[PDB]
Amino acid sequence: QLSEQLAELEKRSGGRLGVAVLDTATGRRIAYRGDERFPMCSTFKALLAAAVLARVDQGKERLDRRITYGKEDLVDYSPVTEKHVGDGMTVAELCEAAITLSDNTAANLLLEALGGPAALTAFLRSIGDEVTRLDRWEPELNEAAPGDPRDTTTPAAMAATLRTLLLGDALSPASRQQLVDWLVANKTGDKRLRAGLPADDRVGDKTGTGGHGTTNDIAVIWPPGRAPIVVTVYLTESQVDADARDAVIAEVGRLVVEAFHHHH
Repeated sequence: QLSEQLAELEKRSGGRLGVAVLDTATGRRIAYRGDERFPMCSTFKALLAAAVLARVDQGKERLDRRITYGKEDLVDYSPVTEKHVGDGMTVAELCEAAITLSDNTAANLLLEALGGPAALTAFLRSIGDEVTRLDRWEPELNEAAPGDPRDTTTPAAMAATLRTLLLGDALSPASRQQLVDWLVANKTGDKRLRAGLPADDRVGDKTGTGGHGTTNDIAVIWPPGRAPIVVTVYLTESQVDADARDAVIAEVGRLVVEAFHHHH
């Protein structure tokens, strides 16, 4: 029934909607266009931070390492990094900025430290994701052109990847907890999935926004006394404006909650 509801929601959006819901109590999932490719936009930054933490786990990186950069490195929408050109930022501060405020320069600096989009893709292949790929840097990766496989995931692949990073064994337990803490502290998602969820739910999420009417949100949700649920939402080619697209994702959140509380 949830699929039916999502198809109706997709129709009124004028675009293409992809959703996966993964219940970690059972490992079972529900998906709508779960195996279709969608542009990630900034949702990749959750994966970037995971790859950085994997390097920390391996003794190849430190969260307190200082990264220095100049004004020449700044790209558009860099609300945190534009303030620290003089003093630089630590790897941890960059991860925090990339995840919780979607800072673009922070993501590029971390990509540089990691070894680039191919290194991120290689990390994803190493944990079992054969689908997700990063190809470009900020801000170009947000093009979101239909039919372009660059910088894409699928809702199901992303949900499984979040599950193994945040709840599985891909990262050390300390690194897993750190990644959770960053996502739970996200500041950019109040009008998206979070807007459709009960107040007593603990939520970590990462948003994305791009060209071709693209609005995304990926989340892990901890309902009270319950195993967490992973929800990925990708909306692209949508004809409605940015605020309306936010409301589409909020409605996915509401529909998912309804499905888990009334056996849909």
